[PDB]
Amino acid sequence: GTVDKKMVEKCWKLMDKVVRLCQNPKLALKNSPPYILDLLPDTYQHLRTILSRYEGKMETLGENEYFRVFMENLMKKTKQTISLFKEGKERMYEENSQPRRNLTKLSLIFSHMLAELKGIFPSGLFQGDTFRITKADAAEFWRKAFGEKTIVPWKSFRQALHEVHPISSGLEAMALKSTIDLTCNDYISVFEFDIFTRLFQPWSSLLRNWNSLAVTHPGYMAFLTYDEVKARLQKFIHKPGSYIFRLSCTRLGQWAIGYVTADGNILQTIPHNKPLFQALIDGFREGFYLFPDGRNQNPDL
Amino acid sequence: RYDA
Ligand SMILES: [Ca+2]
Ligand SMILES: [Cl-]
Ligand SMILES: [Cl-]
Ligand SMILES: [Cl-]
Repeated sequence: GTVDKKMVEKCWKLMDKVVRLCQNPKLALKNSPPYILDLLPDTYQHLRTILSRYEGKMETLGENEYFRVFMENLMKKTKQTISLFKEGKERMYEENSQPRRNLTKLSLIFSHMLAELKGIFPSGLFQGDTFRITKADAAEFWRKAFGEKTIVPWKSFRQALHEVHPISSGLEAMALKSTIDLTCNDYISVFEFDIFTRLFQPWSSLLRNWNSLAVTHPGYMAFLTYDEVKARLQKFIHKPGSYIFRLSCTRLGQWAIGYVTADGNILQTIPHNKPLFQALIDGFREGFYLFPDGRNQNPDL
Repeated sequence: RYDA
C-alpha cells in the first residue's frame, strides 16, 4: 500500500507515543541494546534522512514495495505496543511478567526493523535491488528464485526454499518463519535472508544446521536480549559450563554465546570467523559450553 | 560487554 508524507507523520506520532509510555520511571528500562528509548528516535531520524533523499520524488518512494511493507509494519508494531500497555496496565512494571516480556520482544523487533531499514536504505537512498548477501551460495539462491527483489511474502519464500532445501512439515515451516522473520511482518526481506543464512551456514546443509542448532537445541534462545541472558544464567551461577546462545542484536548476523565461568562470572562473546557448530565444539572441549540452559544433556554436534 |  502506497506511502505519502502523511502516513509517515502518522507513524511518527505513534512512535512518539510509544516513547512517552516507555519513559515511565516505573518501567526502569536499562540503557542497553535493544533500548526502545533510543531505537524509536533513531528510526524517526533515519526516516527523515530517507524523506530528505526523496524530496521532489516522493512518488518513487511511495511506490517502493519494501518501503510500503516497512511502514505498514512500523504502524502495526507501534499500535501493538500501545495496545500492550493498555491491556497490561500495572503488569508492565513487574519485571518477569508476561506483558513485560512482550515489551522486551517488541524492543528487539524494533531493533531488527531499524537494522533492516538501514541496510536497505543506506545513506537514505533505496539500494535493496543491489543488496549484497554475504554467503555466495545464498546470494545465488536469492537471485535464482527472486531476481533483484528486496522482499517476498512468506508463502512465496517457503515454496521457493523448499525446492532446494526440503521443509518436512507445516510446524517446521512455522518454526522457520519464526526464526527468519525478524521484523515479524510475514514477509522475508533480502536482509533477513542474509542474516539467517549467515547464522545457519553452511548453505549446503542449511535447514539441517538450523534444525540442529535451534529447533531441537536446548541452548538456543529465540528473541532474547543480552540482559535476559545474564538473568537466565544467574540461576546456574554455581554450575560452570552452563551456557545459552542467541542472535546478537547489535551485530545482526552473528551469534552471542553466554556462559558461566569457573569463578562465577557470566560472560558473553561473539565468535570471530567461526560458524556456530565450530564455536560450540571448541567451547565444549574447553569446558565453557557444557550444559545448555543449565541442563545435563548437551547435543552432540 | 562482549569479551574475548
Ligand atoms: Ca520480515
Ligand atoms: Cl516468549
Ligand atoms: Cl582475521
Ligand atoms: Cl536435563
